[PDB]
Amino acid sequence: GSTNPPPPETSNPNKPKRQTNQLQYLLRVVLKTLWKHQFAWPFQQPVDAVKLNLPDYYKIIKTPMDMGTIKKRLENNYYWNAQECIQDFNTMFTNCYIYNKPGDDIVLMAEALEKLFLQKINELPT
Ligand SMILES: Cc1nnc2n1-c1ccc(-c3ccc(N)nc3)cc1N(c1ccc(Cl)cc1)C[C@@H]2C
Repeated sequence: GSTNPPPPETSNPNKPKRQTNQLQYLLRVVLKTLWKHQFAWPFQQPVDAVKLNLPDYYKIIKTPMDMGTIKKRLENNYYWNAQECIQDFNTMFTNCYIYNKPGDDIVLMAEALEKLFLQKINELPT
C-alpha cells in the first residue's frame, strides 16, 4: 500500500521570528509572480501521489517541496534566512527534474518557472 507523507513542517512557534526585506520580497513579489504563472498549478500543493496513482513518487523524492508549503513557511515566519526559501524553491524544481526525464512536458514547465524565479531573485533587495 501507499500513503502520502505528511507535508513539510510550515509553522513552529519555538523558532525565532524576524521580518526582513528579502523575506518580504520573496512573499510579496516572487511567490506572487510564480503563483499566477501559466504553469504554476502542479506546484501549488504537495504532489498527491495516491490521487495520481503514483506509488513511486515518494520512493524517489525524499525531500518534498511545493509552493503551497513555501507560501506557508514565508507567511508563518518559519524561515530565518532568505537562502532557506531560495533553497526550497530549488528543491521543488530539482524534485521535478529527478522524478521525470529530460524534455518531459512537466520538466519544460518547471524549467520555465525556474527561469522566472531566477529573474525575480535577481532583484532581491539587499
Ligand atoms: C510537480 C510534478 N512533478 N512531477 C509531476 N508533477 C505533477 C504534480 C501534480 C500534478 C497534477 C495532476 C492532476 C491534477 N489534477 N493536479 C495536479 C501533475 C504533475 N505532473 C504533470 C505532468 C504533465 C503536465 Cl502537462 C503537468 C503535470 C507529472 C508528475 C506527477
